[PDB]
Amino acid sequence: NEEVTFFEKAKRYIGNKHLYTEFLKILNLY
Amino acid sequence: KVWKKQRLINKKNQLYYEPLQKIGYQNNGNIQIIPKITQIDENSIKYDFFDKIYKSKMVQKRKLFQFQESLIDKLVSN
Amino acid sequence: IDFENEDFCSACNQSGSFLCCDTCPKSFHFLCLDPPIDPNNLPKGDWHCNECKFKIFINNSMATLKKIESNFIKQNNNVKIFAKLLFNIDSHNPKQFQLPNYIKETFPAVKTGSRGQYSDEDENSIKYDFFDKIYKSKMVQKRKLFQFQESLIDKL
Amino acid sequence: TPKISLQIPIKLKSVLVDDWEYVTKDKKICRLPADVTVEMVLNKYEHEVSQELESPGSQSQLSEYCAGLKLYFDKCLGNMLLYRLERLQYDELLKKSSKDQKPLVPIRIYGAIHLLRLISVLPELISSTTMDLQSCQLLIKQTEDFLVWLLMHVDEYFNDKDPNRSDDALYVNTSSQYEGVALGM
Amino acid sequence: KISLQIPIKLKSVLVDDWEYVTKDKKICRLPADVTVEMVLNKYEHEVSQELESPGSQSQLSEYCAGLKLYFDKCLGNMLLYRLERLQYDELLKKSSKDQKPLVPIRIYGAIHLLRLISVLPELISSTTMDLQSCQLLIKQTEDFLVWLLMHVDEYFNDKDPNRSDDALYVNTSSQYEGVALGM
Ligand SMILES: [Zn+2]
Ligand SMILES: [Zn+2]
Repeated sequence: NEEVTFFEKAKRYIGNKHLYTEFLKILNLY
Repeated sequence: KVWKKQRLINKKNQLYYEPLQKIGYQNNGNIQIIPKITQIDENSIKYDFFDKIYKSKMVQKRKLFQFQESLIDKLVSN
Repeated sequence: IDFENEDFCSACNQSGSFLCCDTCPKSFHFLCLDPPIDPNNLPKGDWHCNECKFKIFINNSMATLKKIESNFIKQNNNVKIFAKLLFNIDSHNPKQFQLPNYIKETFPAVKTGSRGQYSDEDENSIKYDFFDKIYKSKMVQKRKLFQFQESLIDKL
Repeated sequence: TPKISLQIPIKLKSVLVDDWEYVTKDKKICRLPADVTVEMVLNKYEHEVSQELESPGSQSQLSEYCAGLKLYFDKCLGNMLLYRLERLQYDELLKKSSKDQKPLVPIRIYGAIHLLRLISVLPELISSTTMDLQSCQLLIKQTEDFLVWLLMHVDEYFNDKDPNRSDDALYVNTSSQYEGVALGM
Repeated sequence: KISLQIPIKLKSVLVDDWEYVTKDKKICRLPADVTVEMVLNKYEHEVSQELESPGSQSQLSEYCAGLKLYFDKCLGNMLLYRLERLQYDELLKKSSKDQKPLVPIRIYGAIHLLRLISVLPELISSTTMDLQSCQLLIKQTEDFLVWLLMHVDEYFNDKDPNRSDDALYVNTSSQYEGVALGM
């Protein structure tokens, strides 16, 4: 319900695509 | 322990794999994110993150629950 | 050059009234197809089994093979675990149900032969979080009930 | 790719040998339709397990595997699941459904014994495919726990209680039709 | 020309070693815990039980003995970087002092054997061997390489000399770097 909103908020706030990719790589490593 | 990151073996010998199962594959810290290197997508990362934190949450909570209830039966034992 | 026709219906490896392909040597029954075709509803022109259809569809190129199997496993992205098994039946040939030998090694009370006969001797994520949190709420209430069960036994 | 093995309970293997010996010697065939088709069986299964697994990945996997077994069972019926004898039942009902203005989907007629057939077909079907180690291992483990739950409830649908009643024991003896056209009349 | 196939994991091991002895200024920890003699003895003693025919065993033993002799005779000549020749000189000194000659197979580990292997094709193509004998040597070396790749997790760990201890590499002081490189 709200976690979809969390991931969309992160995708919006990062603003870029390479930065969002690096963010997803950090999340995968964890 | 040490690295989860390989070296870049180019020369067009770097072969990719797209696993047929999405929500459990581990394979390395050596992924590549698509819309040996594992090809993974944002949806599987989402699911894996949420799954890991949810199950770790509930496991640590049941551990504290069992510890505290054992504490109560040990203290009322006196 | 015309090849020879195999007199056995490899679906059960038994002879009878059957028909064969124009490029493949082995023959099969009328009703042994999918869909099972009538003895009189013969197809118009040249008919092949899964094998020669596979051959003239692939253009004997592994590139086309992996291409259509890739966009196929991308088609079935909702059942992705079963996609590799799914792609095989649209080109595999039917044959009667025979469980492998690994199963019946437990009982000597059964006898078989070459006859094949037996004789007696997205909103998806929202729904998943829905289920996750409802079950965790269930179990946390039932775990405070666990400790309260311990306390009520302590009321002894 | 690998050489995989699926730990199946021996009692259900005995039930399968009994199925084939009921359909081979006296050649009694199952009834169409069944009690409640494999759609209803898998729906019961997913209704039981979905309310007891917490994480979202596990339940996504469960839904995906149930749907996948559903469709794979409906496709592979006429190719490798049913025997040479009830092929006539299959083709006659297929011509019926072709006259019925829409194609037949076998998920609406058959029952659990065909699901057991597919479960026993699964191991070598997987071993003959190029699926990797972890993926095929997850799949065989899923099907393992599934037929374990099957073992949990062999009473409801597999054990034929009141066998003397023809409508309750889904095994029906054929008339002269398939006794003839089975072995070549 | 001769061609040898090395697994890419061992190629990355060699590139890592080239990175350490060069702009990280690290040397190896000597005497190693697993030396060349120990690796080759374990390999031969494990493989000699594999194939039955006596000819395979004769060829295996001859290859291992020749590899030992050749590493002994080649290490100081061609197998050392420029930073690691002061270490070689100090070992030579502390050996000659104790009236004992230096025997490199009982000191140096598996990374120097890997260096020798990698450089073998040029040394082979510089001699006047047969062609059958070159291909026999290359076959034996490729078999040794696959055996060693099966054990790579046992001889080539990463342990950060700077962090805990007993890694396969050690840091050098500024006196060692001053006398070794800039002298
Ligand atoms: Zn046939
Ligand atoms: Zn054909």
